[PDB]
Parts: sequence; C-alpha cells; structure tokens
Amino acid sequence: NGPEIMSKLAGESESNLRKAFEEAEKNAPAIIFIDELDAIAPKREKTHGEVERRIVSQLLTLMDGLKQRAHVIVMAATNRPNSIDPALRRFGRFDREVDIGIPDATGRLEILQIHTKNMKLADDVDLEQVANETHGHVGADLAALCSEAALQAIRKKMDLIDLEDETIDAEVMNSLAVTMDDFRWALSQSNPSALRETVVEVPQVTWEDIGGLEDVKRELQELVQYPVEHPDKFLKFGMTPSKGVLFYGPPGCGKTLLAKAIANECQANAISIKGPELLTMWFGESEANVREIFDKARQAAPCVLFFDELDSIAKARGGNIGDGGGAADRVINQILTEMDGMSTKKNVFIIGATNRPDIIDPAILRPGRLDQLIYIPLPDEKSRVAILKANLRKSPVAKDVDLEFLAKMTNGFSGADLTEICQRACKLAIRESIESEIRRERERQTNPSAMEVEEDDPVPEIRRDHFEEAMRFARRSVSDNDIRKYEMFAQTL
Amino acid sequence: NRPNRLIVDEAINEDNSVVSLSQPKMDELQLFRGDTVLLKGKKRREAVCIVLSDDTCSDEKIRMNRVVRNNLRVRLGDVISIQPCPDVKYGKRIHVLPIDDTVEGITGNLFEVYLKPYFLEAYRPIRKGDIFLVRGGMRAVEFKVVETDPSPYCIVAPDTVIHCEGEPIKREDEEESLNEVGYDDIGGCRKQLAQIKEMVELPLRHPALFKAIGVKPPRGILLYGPPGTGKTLIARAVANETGAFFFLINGPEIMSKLAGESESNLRKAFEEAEKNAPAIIFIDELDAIAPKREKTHGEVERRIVSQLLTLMDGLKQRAHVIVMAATNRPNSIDPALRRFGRFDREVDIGIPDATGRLEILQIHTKNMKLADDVDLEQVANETHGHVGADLAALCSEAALQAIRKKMDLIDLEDETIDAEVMNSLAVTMDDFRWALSQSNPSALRETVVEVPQVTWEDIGGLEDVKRELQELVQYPVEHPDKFLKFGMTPSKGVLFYGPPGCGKTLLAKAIANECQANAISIKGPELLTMWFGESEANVREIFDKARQAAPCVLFFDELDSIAKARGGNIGDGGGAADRVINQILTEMDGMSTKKNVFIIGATNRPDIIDPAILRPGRLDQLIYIPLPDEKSRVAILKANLRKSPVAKDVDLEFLAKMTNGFSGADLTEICQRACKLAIRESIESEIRRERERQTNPSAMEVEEDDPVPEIRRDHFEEAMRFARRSVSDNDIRKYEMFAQTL
Ligand SMILES: Nc1ncnc2c1ncn2[C@@H]1O[C@H](COP(=O)(O)OP(=O)(O)O)[C@@H](O)[C@H]1O
Ligand SMILES: Nc1ncnc2c1ncn2[C@@H]1O[C@H](COP(=O)(O)OP(=O)(O)O)[C@@H](O)[C@H]1O
Ligand SMILES: Nc1ncnc2c1ncn2[C@@H]1O[C@H](COP(=O)(O)OP(=O)(O)O)[C@@H](O)[C@H]1O
Repeated sequence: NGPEIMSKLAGESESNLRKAFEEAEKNAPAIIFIDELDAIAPKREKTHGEVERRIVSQLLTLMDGLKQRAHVIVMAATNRPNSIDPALRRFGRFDREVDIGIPDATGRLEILQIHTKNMKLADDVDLEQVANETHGHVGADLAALCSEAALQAIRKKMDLIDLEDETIDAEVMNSLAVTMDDFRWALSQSNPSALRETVVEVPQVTWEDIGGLEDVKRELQELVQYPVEHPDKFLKFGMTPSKGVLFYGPPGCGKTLLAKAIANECQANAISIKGPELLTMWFGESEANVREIFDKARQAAPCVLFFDELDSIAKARGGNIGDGGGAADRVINQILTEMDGMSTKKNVFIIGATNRPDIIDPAILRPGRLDQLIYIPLPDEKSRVAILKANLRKSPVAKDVDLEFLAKMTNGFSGADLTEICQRACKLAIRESIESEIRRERERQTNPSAMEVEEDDPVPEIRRDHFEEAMRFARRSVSDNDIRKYEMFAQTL
Repeated sequence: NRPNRLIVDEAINEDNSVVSLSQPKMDELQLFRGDTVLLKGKKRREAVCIVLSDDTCSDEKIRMNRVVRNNLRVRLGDVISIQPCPDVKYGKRIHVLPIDDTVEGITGNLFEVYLKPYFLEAYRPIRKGDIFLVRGGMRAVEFKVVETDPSPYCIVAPDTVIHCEGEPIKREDEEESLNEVGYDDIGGCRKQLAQIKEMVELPLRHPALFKAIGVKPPRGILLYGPPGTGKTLIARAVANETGAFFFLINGPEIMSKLAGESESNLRKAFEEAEKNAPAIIFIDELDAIAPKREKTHGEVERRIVSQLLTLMDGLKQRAHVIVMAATNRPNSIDPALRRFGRFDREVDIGIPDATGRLEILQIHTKNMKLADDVDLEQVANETHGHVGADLAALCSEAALQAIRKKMDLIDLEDETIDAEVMNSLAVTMDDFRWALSQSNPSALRETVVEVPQVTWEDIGGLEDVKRELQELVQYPVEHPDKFLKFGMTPSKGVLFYGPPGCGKTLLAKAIANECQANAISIKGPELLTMWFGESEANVREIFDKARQAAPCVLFFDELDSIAKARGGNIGDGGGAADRVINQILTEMDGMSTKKNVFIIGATNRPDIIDPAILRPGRLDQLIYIPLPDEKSRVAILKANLRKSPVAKDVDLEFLAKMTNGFSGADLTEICQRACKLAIRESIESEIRRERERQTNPSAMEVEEDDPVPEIRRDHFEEAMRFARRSVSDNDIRKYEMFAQTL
C-alpha cells in the first residue's frame, strides 16, 4: 500500500520495500500487487522533496534486478497512464499495460446478480430496467445501492415488528423480502454517479431501426465488413482499403444512427464526440487531449470513431463569409496530424458528419484522409412509412389510424419532425388520461359509496383524433432553399 | 402483543411533565385529559404526568420533552410502560431543592420567582426525585424534589405552605446533566438532521443486527458548509442523544506539534475511540490537515495525510467506530479521501430560511425576558445573510445595550445589584433595531437556495400558461407510472421569450412554491462576470448544488446578455456560440432525467440566441408572455395595492382601461409614486403643525388626526401625468413576427 510506505521515514520505508521484494522472491511463484502507484512515483515535475526522488530510484533498481531472479511477477494499479513517471514504462519494468474501462448493461446486470445472491428478492425485481437506468455507476456504486435498498426495508420493518416483541431471531430476520420500490428510492435519492468521462461500448441500434437507405447500407458494408473479413482478397490485387468517410446532408436525416448501426452489425466498439467538446477544446486551447482519444481507439480496436458538428468551429468564427482568415484552425490541424500517423492494420474507421460541407477545410478531403463522401437525402414516402412504423413499434396504438395517409400528407419532412408528432400525440393521450382519472377519483369521493369500481382504461391506445390534432402544429423544418443548396453542392462535384 | 408498553418521542409543548397520546387511543387506556398517568423507566424509576390529545402523532408514540425523559433515563426510540393512576393523592409541601455545586447569580429569595409562578395555575403532578426544570431571569435552573410527605407522587396545590431553603446539593455522578444539547437545541436543519438520524440510528442502537446480516454500513461522513452553521453542535447533539462515546479532534492542535507527537496523538485518539465502542470521532478544520497536494510543500505535511488514510482504511476492519469530518467546501481537500470506504457519504448544511432564523431566535430568547413589541417575524424577514452565530451575537448585543444603560444609572451606588433588579429589566424592539443596524457584518454573500413565497394570486392573468406549466412540472413527479405505460419521456427545459417587465421572473418562483421545491436564480451580471474572468468551471458547481437540492428548479435570465455585449444584432465578427453557453450545453447533455431538476430560461431577444440550445434534448418548449390586458391589468393593480391603505373614491377599472400597452413595472411605479406623494404630504403637514403651535405656549393642544391615512384620486391622477408607455409598438411588432414565423 502506497500510503503505508509514505507514512514512515526513509530508512523504514526503503527497508520495508526491499523486505517485501525478498519475501516475494522466497515464496515463488509469487505475485506482488501495488496500488496508488501515483502516490509513490509521480512525474518529477510534481516532486520536490529529495526523499521522494530517492524512493523512486530504489523501485527502479528493484524492478531492474527482478528480471535476473526468481519467477516473481509484479502488477501495479493506476488511474491514468500519464499520471506516473515515464521511466517505468520501459522494456523490462512495466512493458505490458491494460485498461479496465467501464461495465456495460450486461456487466452491470452481472454485478447486480453477484451482489444479490444471498439476499431474498420479490417477483418485481426486473433487474434489466435497473441496469438500463444505471448509467455511470461502477461496482462499488452498485454494491452501495444494493446495501441501501436492503437497509431501507429492514430498518422500516424490524423496528416496528420486533423492538419489543422478542430478541430478533433468524426466522424473522430472513422472513423479510425486498421490493423494487426500495430499489427505486435508493437509486433516485442516492444517485452519486462517479462517472462523467467518455464511454466505449457496442451500441444496440440495428438496421431495422433505420428507415430506408439500403444502398447506403450496401456501400457502408463494402467499406467496413470486407476488409476485416477478407484481407487476402485485397492482397491478391493492389488496392488498400480507404479508412475515413464523410456524411454530408440536411439536419435530422439519421446520420448519427448509421455510425452505431454499423458497429452493432460488426460487433465493434464505438466512440462519439460531439461539437461542444470541440468548441471546449478550441476555447481552452487544449489540443493534447485529442491524442488521448486516438490512444483509446488504439486500445479498443476494432472500433469506429465518429465526429459530428465538424463545421461548428468554422461557424463560430463568422459564417460562410467568416472572420478575416482561412479555413484552417488548430483542432482540425491536430486531427490531420493524428490521422496521417496511423497504421491501416489497426482497423480503426473514422466517420465525420456535417450539413455545411462548403465551409469545411479542403485539406481534410484529400486522399489518405476522409475521401468518400455520402449524401443523406430527405426521407421519401416509402421511407417515411418505415420511420413511422419504426418509432411507433414501442407504444400502444389503435387500428383506425392510416399511417400511409400521414406519410403521403407529409412532404419535405425529417425523422425528427415525425418523432415530435408521435411525442405530442402521446402527450395529449397522457394528459387526457390524467384528467379523466383525477375527475373520476374526485367525483365519487363525495358520494360515500364504499364499493364503486367501473375500472376501465380510459384511453389505453390512441386514435386518429389525437394524431390529426397534432397535425395542426406539425410543419416543415428544412427550407427548400437548403435542399437546393445541397443538390447544387452534390452536382458541382 | 401485550399493549402496555409504548415508545417515546419528541413533544412540541414547552411545559414539563405532559405526555401527548395519539387520539385513536382513548378507551383502550381509558384515561382522559384530566387523569395523570404513571410511566415506568430504567434503573427502577418512574414518573407521573398529565396527558393531552392531538391528531398528528403516531399511534405507538408518546410525546414528552427532555426533562421528563432524563429521570426515566428513557432515550428516544426506547420503550416505556404506561399505566393510569386515577388514585392520585395531593401532597403537603413536597420538599424541593436546587441542584449542582453552584448556580450563577444565585442568592436571596429565588423561590418567589423560580417556584411560585411555575406551580401557580398548574396543579403540576410531581414524583419524589424528579428533576422538573424552571426558567427565569434568563437562566434555566432545575429543582429536584427530595421529599414528598405523601408517597409516591403528589399534585401541587396553591394551599401548600412553601419552604425556602436554597442549598446547593451537588448532582449525582451517574446522571447526564441537563446542560447537554439535544435535537431541540437546533433549528433550520431539520432535513439533514433527519437524514443523519436515519443513517446512523441502527448501527448504534442495533449492532447485533448488523452482525446478524451481511451488509456494509457507512464508516465515514463529511459535512460541508460555511462556518458558524452548527456542525460540531449537530455532532455533539447526535452523540448525546444515543449514548455513544464522543471524541473530539482539533486540526490546529495536531499542526502545532512535531511529527512524533502529532502522529502519536492521532493514533491514540483512534485507539481510544476503538476501546469505547460504539463511539463517534469528530474532526473539524479538516482542510487544515489534508489539503490538495498542490498546496502542500513540507514533507511532514504529506506524511500526516498518509497516516490518516491508513487509519481510515484500517477502521473498516475494527469495531463500530464512526467518523465525521467538517469542511468548508468539498473541493478544498484531497480527492483521495472521497473514496469507497473512507468518506463516501457527504452532506450539506446550507443556510437557514426565515423559519430557521425565527427558530434560532426562539432558541436564543428562552431565558431572556422580552416585551410585547418583539414581533420576531419582522426581524427574521430583515435578517438576510446571517447565521446562527450572527443571531446569537445580535441577541447578546441587544441585551447588552439595555442592561448597560439601565443598571449603571440605577444601581452603581444604590446597593450591590441583586437578582430581583437583575431580572426586573425587560428588552425592547428598539434595542434589537439598534443592534441590527449598527452591527451588521453579515457573513454571507454567496448563492441561496430556498422555497420562495410568491404565489399564483400574486400573478395577474396567464391562466393558460399556468395550466401548461403545471402539465410540464407537476405531472412527471406525481404520476410517473402513466409515462411508463406510454412511451413519452418528459422534456425538461423551457424558454420564456417576450417583452420586458411582463412577470417572467415571478412564474419561476410561483411554480416552485406550488410544488414546494427549491429554487435557484442566476442573473446576467454573473454570466458576464464569468465571461470576463474566463471562469467556466463555476458552472459545474451550480449544477452540483441542484443535484444535491433535488427536486429543484434552475432559472437563467438575461440569457442574451453576452450576445449583446459583443455587438448587437449584427454583432462583432464571429458566430452565435460563446464559451459559457457551450459549457451550459455540455452540462445539460450529461444529466439524468430521474434527478428531477427542471431548467427555465428567460429572454426578450430570442432571435440572437444560439439555435444549438433550442434543439431536442435541451430547451425545446418556448412560451410567449404577452403584455397585460385590461382584465389582467385590473388584477395586477389589485395585487399590488393589496398591501397599502387606499380609499374608495378610486376607479381601478377606469385606470386599467385608460392604460394601453403598459407593463406591470409601470403600474408598480405609479403606485410607488402615489405613495411617495402621500408620505411627503403627511410629513409636511405634521412638521408644519408641530412647528406652528410650539411658539404658542399652549401646554395642552392635541387635534390628533391622521392627516392622510389613505390616498384618494387626486394623488393618483397627479401620478398619471408622468405615467407613460415603456415598450415601443415596434418591439411588439417584432415579437409578434417572431411568434408567427416559427
Ligand atoms: N433514416 C431514419 N430512420 C429512422 N429514424 C430517423 C432516420 N433519420 C432520422 N431519424 C430520427 O431522427 C432522430 C435523430 O436525428 P439525428 O439522426 O441525430 O439527426 P442528424 O442526422 O442531424 O444527426 C431520431 O429520433 C430518429 O427517429
Ligand atoms: N442551526 C443552528 N441552530 C441554532 N444555533 C446555531 C445553529 N448553527 C450555529 N448555531 C450557533 O453557533 C454556535 C456554535 O457554532 P459552531 O457550529 O461550532 O461553528 P462551526 O459551524 O464553525 O462549527 C452555537 O452557540 C449556536 O448557538
Ligand atoms: N403578471 C403579473 N402579475 C403581477 N405583477 C407583474 C406581472 N408581470 C409583471 N409584474 C410586475 O413587474 C415587476 C417585476 O418585473 P419582472 O417580471 O422582473 O420583469 P421581467 O419579466 O422583464 O424580468 C413586479 O414588481 C410585478 O409587480
């Protein structure tokens, strides 16, 4: 333990370290584990005391001497690779490195299973929902949640039941069960999520979620699936697969969904970086972090890297006319620098997205960088019906509706608009249900009828009335001038 | 289950020896409010009390105060036995006697003040050995009845001769003096107090349980807040109210020594706490011991933190010792302590509100004699920014003024000042006003969180907006299952756009008042300060507060201020994006819906707002606030004028009709101007009347009549001359065009 070594004098600490190494040697096959390594050996810039520098050299000498003697293995735990000295990350001391990352929904569900073995649970546990809503937590957080959820129920029940009846015994102790309401309380009242950094995981979106764009599906598969599956075919001929693609098109056309659909289809990690992050880098003048991103993509291969709002920086410093200057800026320069110095064999695809390709710096469209450009057009009637069906496959609906009629009645729309229409219809339905239920509850309370239940779902499903009402506020979002501009850019190429 | 026993719990009444039962229990115990009842208690002792009836208390919970609990030795959560005693028999001069080695300012005849008023009009039941307490002369003295002529207990009657002895018999060692603090000595921190009570009630009153189950209790708690908020007070109160051994550590005491002595003292403290388990350790001035390594340079400073970390790690293995630490802000200390197993649990004390300040004043004004002009509500309203220490200092200074003025003149030569003249002095509100105006180093200028007092009836009109806001805010919290049945996830975030002075700021507080949720407001000057200082990190802290004050409402006004600073609508060479809005979007995107933290923005120039903040997942519902109309203007006038005296000759409807395209601010200004004219006229008339008759030596001439208690149409019509429109019709056209072009 780091603090135990740092809570002593030079002689005692540097004797304990050597004694520990000797005892590890004596009892082979032995594994030494070190934690809080940064507490012992940070970068020399942060070290001032002479004893602090004297304690690192001893560790370096011990690591160097380890290779000659015994089968002792050494493992160390740190928060980040760059928090410690760089002399340890050499050939012979700490060559091998590993990342633990974060658990996913399956991992969180597994952790809950591990922590709920000996506890008694009811039939409303549905741990899948808890795993879904448990975002940002880690193993310790899940353990704390389970303990607190158990504590609520036990404290409320026992104090009333047994504080005077009799000395609580095992039977009454284990008679108590647990309920999902306790879990909800412990997860809402106590939600100290200890994670706000990036995330890497395989998404869940599928091709069925997408509406249309089948040719784009084929063109993306040819780019991504073929190189990984069949390298010998490329070897026989002379072409090397190009990594990097750029989507350009009107907003709200499903650009963000394809980047995750491809990863789900190929079962590969995915990383998404939004425009506000880029603007934060620009304002803070913190370009080094870009490197870290690629490092992660290097250690999560195969993986897909996604960039959206790529024209945000150009928009910030003036519009199409722009401020006095050129297309180049700092962050795109660093991105190009990182892209050029990357090996093809690592299998890290790069995807960019935009709706104003004209003001993009042309240097990123050159060969060796993003060079394949794909246009995402507005959905058509055949596609629009697919979007409506895809979004409405998760809510109860009636049969009087005419989805095709709504599809034909819409022209020059986006998926976002139809999603908003569905959300508004659902809002109307829930408001009507709330009003009806509250009125029913209030009317009969005055009448002292101890038994009066005409229980019927007032509106379990929606009808054409709400949908046609929502059609009043529904209107176009993208101007036809924008579509003309997009077509002009797609033709002038 | 042998319904003879019953739990004990807190009482609201100030008087002694009164137990309040739960009403549904009348005929099961068979005793009414006119019957005294015997309650059993540990080490074979008892008491007898009269009973009251109330509704709010729970069935199994008697309510009884500290004085009647201590002699029973009963500690809250413990169970005692209740049995009726209609066989009560009066006594003849029970012998009563002061306790303790000595009493401050004690001499002469204390019985005519500390006994007879208390027993009078009371018929208080009393058992031999009881410690019933009396209060007066701004001191709390408790008198133990040593002998009762009949036995076991007696009613006190006005026909009992009284026995004036006044001997200091020292208190027995075993009982814990009533001097100690309790839950009744703290006010304004009820929520966090309940949190701590429920968190640490089981491990101390039920450790055998925790060894009967496999679960991990907390073994470290942090409390952060400004100084003088009652942290060590809370820790000591919790320790006293559970019987757990209490240990105290002071940071400067450790830092005022050498390495060997300091790092010994820490370990000996930990071992001593271990020995006396179940025990609680309290640490204050933690930042003085373990700040972030950036601010630490001495090697011993870094060595003293590793010892604490090792001790914290080893604590989990041994005994039931709990550890609590106090700090000013969470970020001032090392991040290595805020891990799983050392200081996982964190709490904020915040600041008291008007109710909290009033409660603190009540706590600090118990033994002081006060007049009939106190109206502490006004003082609490005007006491903005003060904390418990400030209120204590204010009360002490207010008492000091009067005592120093009066006593020096009265008694410096008459005689050695005695108790009678000491306590004869009262206190007067003018002294409070002086002590509150002259000495006002309020120790608070930071943000504030509290439930506002504004209500719907304050707002004039906008009923549809009220309904549409209720649908957004009330429904998700009240009825989630209905959202679960369907597929819609409530959208959190709304934007008000409209002309200035239309009541935008009032709705954000009216909603919070209706829902009884906290509220936070950040004004444009703060945003501009962050912009100029390039301090964006502060934004994060704000959201953290909202996370720890949930459910809560967040408000932002003058959101277009930055866009206005760097040029106007045309603007300087650049785009709509800036730094602070980028950080706000970053914080909004990374926040969970279940936390129930709504966000409200307000503006009058929505055109120059960055479109990126209007996208789905962010502020997406836009509401227009139009100018008040005649029906709304009459309501605004009535709402504003419901606080000032007015005559009846006015025609409010006529004024409302005569105004077109006005704002609430304009009407409030009209009312203020009319009030100013009225007060000026009253002052002039009063001064002229006072000066005219002073020359005429008429000793008795008082035609006392309020010259103008209420205002008439004359002043209002005079104010009509300066009253004029504020918002141009062109701005109205612009707003309507923006509302139609959507
Ligand atoms: N091809 C599509 N199939 C299904 N849904 C779509 C499609 N295109 C857009 N959407 C809808 O748009 C929303 C997401 O928009 P997004 O793709 O992020 O916009 P952008 O393409 O500008 O990033 C989703 O709720 C989705 O329902
Ligand atoms: N919530 C409170 N209620 C009543 N008195 C308080 C409260 N908070 C502080 N005080 C007053 O402050 C004094 C103790 O201050 P203390 O809490 O020890 O300062 P710190 O907050 O630095 O620990 C007491 O005399 C007490 O009257
Ligand atoms: N609907 C309303 N009902 C009552 N008073 C109002 C209303 N609208 C504005 N006011 C008056 O306006 C004043 C506050 O203006 P405010 O709402 O802060 O302006 P803004 O909306 O530009 O922030 C208050 O004194 C209040 O009397």
